[PDB]
Amino acid sequence: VAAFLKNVWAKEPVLVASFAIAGLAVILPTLSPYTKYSLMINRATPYNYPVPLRDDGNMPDVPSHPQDPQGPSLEWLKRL
Amino acid sequence: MNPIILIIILMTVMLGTIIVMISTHWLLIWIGFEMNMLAIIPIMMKKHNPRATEASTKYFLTQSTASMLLMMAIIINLMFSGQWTVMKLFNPMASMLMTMALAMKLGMAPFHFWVPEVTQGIPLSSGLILLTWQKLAPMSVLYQILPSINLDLILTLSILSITIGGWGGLNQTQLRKIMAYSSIAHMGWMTAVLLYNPTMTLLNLIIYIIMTSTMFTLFMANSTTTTLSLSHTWNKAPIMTILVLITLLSMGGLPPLSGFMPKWMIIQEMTKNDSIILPTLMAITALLNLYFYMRLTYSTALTMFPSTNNMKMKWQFPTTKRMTLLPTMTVLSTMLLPLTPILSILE
Amino acid sequence: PFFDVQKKLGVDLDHWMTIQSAEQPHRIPARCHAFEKEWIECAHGIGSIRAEKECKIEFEDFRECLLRQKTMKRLNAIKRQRDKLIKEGKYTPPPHHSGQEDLRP
Amino acid sequence: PGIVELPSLEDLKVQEVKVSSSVLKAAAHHYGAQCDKPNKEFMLCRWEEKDPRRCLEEGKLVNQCALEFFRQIKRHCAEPFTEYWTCIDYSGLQLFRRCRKEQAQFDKCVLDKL
Amino acid sequence: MFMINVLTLIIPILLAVAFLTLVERKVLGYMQFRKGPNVVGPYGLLQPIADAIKLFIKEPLRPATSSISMFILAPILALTLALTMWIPLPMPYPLINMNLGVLFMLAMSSLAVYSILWSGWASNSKYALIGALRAVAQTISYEVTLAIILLSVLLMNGSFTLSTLIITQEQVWLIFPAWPLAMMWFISTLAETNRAPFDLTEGESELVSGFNVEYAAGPFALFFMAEYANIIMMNIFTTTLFLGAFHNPYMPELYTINFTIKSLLLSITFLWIRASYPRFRYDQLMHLLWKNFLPLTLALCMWHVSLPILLSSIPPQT
Amino acid sequence: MSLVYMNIMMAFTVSLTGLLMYRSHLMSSLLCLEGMMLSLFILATLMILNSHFTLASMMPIILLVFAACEAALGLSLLVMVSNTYGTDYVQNLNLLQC
Amino acid sequence: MWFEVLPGIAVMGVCLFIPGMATARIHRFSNGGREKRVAHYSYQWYLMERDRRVSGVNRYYVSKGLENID
Amino acid sequence: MMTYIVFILSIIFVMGFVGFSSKPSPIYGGLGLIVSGGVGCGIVLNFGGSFLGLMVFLIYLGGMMVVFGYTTAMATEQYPEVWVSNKVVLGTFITGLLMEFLMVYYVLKDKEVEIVFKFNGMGDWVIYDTGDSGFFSEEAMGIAALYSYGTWLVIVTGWSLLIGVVVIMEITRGN
Amino acid sequence: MNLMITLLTNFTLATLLVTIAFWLPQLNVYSEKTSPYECGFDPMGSARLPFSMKFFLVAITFLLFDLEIALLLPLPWASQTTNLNTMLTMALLLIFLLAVSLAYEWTQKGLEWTE
Ligand SMILES: CCCCCCCCCCCCCCCCCC(=O)OC[C@H](COP(=O)([O-])OCC[N+](C)(C)C)OC(=O)CCCCCCCCCCCCCCCCC
Repeated sequence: VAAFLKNVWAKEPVLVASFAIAGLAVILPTLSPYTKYSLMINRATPYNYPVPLRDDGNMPDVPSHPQDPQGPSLEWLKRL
Repeated sequence: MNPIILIIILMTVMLGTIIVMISTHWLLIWIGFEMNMLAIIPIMMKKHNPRATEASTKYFLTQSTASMLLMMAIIINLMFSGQWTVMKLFNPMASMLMTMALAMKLGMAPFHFWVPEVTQGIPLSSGLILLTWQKLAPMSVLYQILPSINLDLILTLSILSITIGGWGGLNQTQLRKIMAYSSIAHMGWMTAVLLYNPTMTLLNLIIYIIMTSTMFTLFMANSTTTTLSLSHTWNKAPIMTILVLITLLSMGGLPPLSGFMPKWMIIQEMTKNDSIILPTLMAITALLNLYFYMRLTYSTALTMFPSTNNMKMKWQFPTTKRMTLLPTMTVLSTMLLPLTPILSILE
Repeated sequence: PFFDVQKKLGVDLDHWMTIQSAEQPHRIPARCHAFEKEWIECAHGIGSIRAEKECKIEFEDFRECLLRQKTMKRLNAIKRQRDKLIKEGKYTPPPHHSGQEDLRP
Repeated sequence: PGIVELPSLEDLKVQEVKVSSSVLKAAAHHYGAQCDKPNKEFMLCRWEEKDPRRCLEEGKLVNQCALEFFRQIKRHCAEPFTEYWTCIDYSGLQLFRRCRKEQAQFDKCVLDKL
Repeated sequence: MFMINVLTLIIPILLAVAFLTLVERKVLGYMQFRKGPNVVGPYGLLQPIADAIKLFIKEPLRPATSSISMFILAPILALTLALTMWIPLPMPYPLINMNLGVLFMLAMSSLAVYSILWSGWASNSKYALIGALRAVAQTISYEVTLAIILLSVLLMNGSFTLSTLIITQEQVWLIFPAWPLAMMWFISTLAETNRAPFDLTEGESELVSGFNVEYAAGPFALFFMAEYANIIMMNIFTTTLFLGAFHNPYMPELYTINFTIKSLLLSITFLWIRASYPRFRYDQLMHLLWKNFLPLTLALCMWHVSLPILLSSIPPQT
Repeated sequence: MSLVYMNIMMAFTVSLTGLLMYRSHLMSSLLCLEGMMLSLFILATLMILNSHFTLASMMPIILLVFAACEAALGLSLLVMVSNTYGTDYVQNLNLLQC
Repeated sequence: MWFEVLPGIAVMGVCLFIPGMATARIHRFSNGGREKRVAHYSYQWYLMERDRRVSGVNRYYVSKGLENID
Repeated sequence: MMTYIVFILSIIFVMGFVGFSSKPSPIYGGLGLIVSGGVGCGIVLNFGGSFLGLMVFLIYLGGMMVVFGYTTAMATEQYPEVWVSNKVVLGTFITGLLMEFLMVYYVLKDKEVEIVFKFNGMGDWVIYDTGDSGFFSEEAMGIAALYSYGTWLVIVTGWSLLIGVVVIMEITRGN
Repeated sequence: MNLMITLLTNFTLATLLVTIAFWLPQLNVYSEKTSPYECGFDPMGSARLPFSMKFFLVAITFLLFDLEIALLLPLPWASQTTNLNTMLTMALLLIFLLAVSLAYEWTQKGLEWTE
């Protein structure tokens, strides 16, 4: 496959470069470690209003104040 | 034509028809119709002839007008209804525009002014693909919106279609114009019963598709596009004359052949609604269709026309053409009467 | 032959867009979300003929929400009356309508 | 068909937080921190009632608590807040990036004195 | 007071066009080992005034065979279209703050060819027809590349606004992560404005003057100023896109000085380019842009699609 | 409904009467077809923008897209006539009558 | 010699300096010393209309602070 | 007569549509439709559709620049008519302008015309919203969810455009 | 509104220059200055003869590629979406469809010229 690659690199290097960039752009995001970081970065953007919920008295996760430790934090993007 | 490109084109037109079949959105219906258009267009231009270009131009212009009318009907339905579900329409004018669009797409009269030239200017396989596969998607759309269909409009279009198809078929010597006007007559017979029982419409569509495909396969097998060559087929093979006689007797409407199966039961679903004079008038125009069918049968099979001396060479070579499922479709087009209640599988 | 393969294979192709009251990106309601919800939930599964014969009031309210034409007739009538009463000369606009009003915030 | 039932103009007559956009943006984080309870009550009852004719008392309490918070800001840390909202208001896009020193001074003052 | 701002935007760019003609002739002489125009004024400062007055006291000379409607409509539309896309340029604060100024630039750049087509067809001649056909082929060549260049460069910006383009320069120039796209964009700006070696419309050796060969003085000067405003504005746009400078909200003098100097240097580089290379054939124009440019920019477009996902560097849309 | 809706639909039927009555040129009819689609696109976009239907905003442009996907086909159905006839007059297009 | 082009091109620099600077200076006049409030979406427009409705002079650039309330 | 800006732009739209619906010549029809598309894009921009208006602008400019190239290539007559070089072109143009002014006078007088459906004489701004959509535009997330929500639509659109390319290649082969 | 004012001012400045260029100087026309230019000789026929233009497919496929651009253009806002995998996969799919059309053009001799 080396002779064929040398031949196409000698004839038209633009096609070889374009196909190399296309293959890199295809196979690298499937091997990327920061794609899930992009997922939570997009998911953590506060576009609309975070409306509260009614209380039946049984909820261990949601807080009553924004500064309470209960609830999700955003420390991972602050450090990164 | 490249075989891979032709296979891709056929997969495109079947994909467009399937998209029209399976979608619950008006935009996807129109997208499937556009794909159907754009894939059937090069099928007619397989031979690169001026007749094919004229037929393609006429077909493209008529179907484009139909597509724009369909889009205006869809937008009116959206604006008066606020959604896109393929169900009953919420405006009479949207129903008008969609009915005119589907009549233009089908070729129903008085929008029949494009079917005979389009069928004549294209080869036999392209005519088969047109007259069979283009009559499935608009029938599905009319099946979906039959609550909103105006009764007087569809009945007037149906009776005009049958009368105009019979009167057109009375005065054509070419085989393809005969096929086009017979298709208009079958279209009127099929769409007259749409509002009473759409299963009858589906059954008549299936039988018409089987019979028309059988006849176009026989014409492809004999390689004949004229009445005189069809008469000359008697010397090449007698079996071809026997099958053309029995098939063209079947599409006439004679018992005990299969072509009497749909049309008779059309009356069985129109006398229940106390419509008496309309099936009688459509039976009279079916007799007119039977008259030009009888003239064609007199031409081909019942009288052996004089031949030429060249055909002796054709006696030394068997027919090497590929007849795609010819005996099965001939049998289904001839002797399907004793299995009449099988239409209940279409419910 | 409406071959509904969207329910046979369980794949959602175009049910996410076909209705105004569907799931929207970033949870943005349309101008007639509640009327759409009422018209769907009242006319669900009972047939189109019974839906037209029985659920006509909520569909009429939805159509009035969308087209707003009865409100246009109301505004036209009051504006023609206002123009007439100015033209004969027994009406004077208040300072609030004329512009010098000092709005709430 | 039906009739509308609109509230009287006397009930809607309530004093307002007569401030600007940049002043509201400068003290936005501290207002959202200190005054979360009436704002969240108003947002919840507005979301679950979907009727502004029945959603007036919580809006009144939100307005009163906001004006009380701004009065508490005015009593203790007036001049750093004036500098903060002035340099915020100078920017066209109301960017929080171009106001780091003023924000640091404001948060230090309001943490040390309140 | 928007009228004063509009006038101060539209008149000094016409003066810049005139002095661009001055320095064009001077520098173009100077690499050809000769002096430029320096007789009329001190170092030839009065050459553009003489050129402007001379073209406006000649005879318009309308042809008999020319359809007068598009013949009189083409140059005014050309000058307006070269003038009307200056507004979304941040300078450091643009005239009109459009959120989609890139789309406005693209659409008004697509409209700019119509003056060339109408001037080619309005005058009844073979040379104008050939010039119109070559302009059509030039548009075919450059549009399908230029749109993808602008999209792929803009993918790190986050939005179509030109005002937020000055924010992205605050750390590093975008010519460093997109230098190949910078080369593609420079060749595309060479091709669009109809400057050599991509002129192909106002040819001297191939045609006589091409699309305006039948255009006498008065209407002819409008095409001249339209093309020169086009090249100055295109170089300003390239400067803003790739070599954006440091912006301080308390002193716009720094950014005005910096982008003025950078755009002036880029226009000097354009003058340097335009007279060192032979003219390309227009059959090799789409034997290059449709053959060599397009696959490379497709690869770089998909690379810039998949790159912020790779590095977790999704830009904000606001 | 409104006023601009009336203007746009009247433009559509005006362009329809333009298409449905030929004037001996195919490409002029193609221009009238694209005008009918322009009225359709404008009506659909205005209807959506009045009704705040965000998720259906794909449908106008895609509609527009598909129109070009047939309109070029009409252009591709022109030069073939020009590859057989000298011009593209529709009164010369009457070979299919026998 | 070569540097003789350096006068004339400098004039073009002034012709590339007069427009844009003027806009900035115009932005320092109609907006009362501040920049023009760049409105890009509905909420920025709502805040600018809030300033217009609270200023009482029907000018958005007249910004009132915490001294306005008692 | 100020807040009727949408009405005025629609009237210029109908005027240009009547102008190019006479079918005088492909270049002049393209000019008339381009004026019509410009004021239609102005309508869409005046209704907040920046992206849709600019997209229809760019698409129409490209498409009928191609149409200009085609009519200057093949479909050309020796003496093209502008608008008055032939009788029926001017006749149908004046006819269409007369009907246009006919319902203009009908809608500015009684404020309610009845052509198929009923139509009012007020501007469309009365139906436009009183609410604010925050830090974003809704059509932008429409064309953004085009890629995420719109799976089948984008697949069939791309396949149809690819099929259009292969069909247009196959048609003009000759042999 | 300001866009309309800028458009009107630009059109006013444009159409004022040609009016100055036309009605100010003295006109003197005969039946040779208005003649078409054919390098000093009479024109052979008229310029309205149909050009045997050779890049018709290139113009049509420019149109088709511009519609590919129209599909690919709202991509930046899709960068803010939540479902990133479908976004990336189908942006790559559409770019690959563009490349497939271009490669089929390359192989089947479409980018070259007729005659
Ligand atoms: C904008 C900022 C300033 C820009 C520079 C401005 C100053 C310099 C200007 C120079 C003169 C320009 C005008 C004259 C030339 C005009 C013609 C022209 O440009 O033709 C284009 C020429 C034409 O080539 P050609 O003319 O040689 O064509 C011959 C073709 N064959 C060999 C097949 C016979 O080049 C191209 O088309 C290539 C496009 C640009 C390539 C850029 C590559 C960047 C790096 C990619 C990756 C490399 C690493 C390897 C892969 C790694 C993968 C991980």
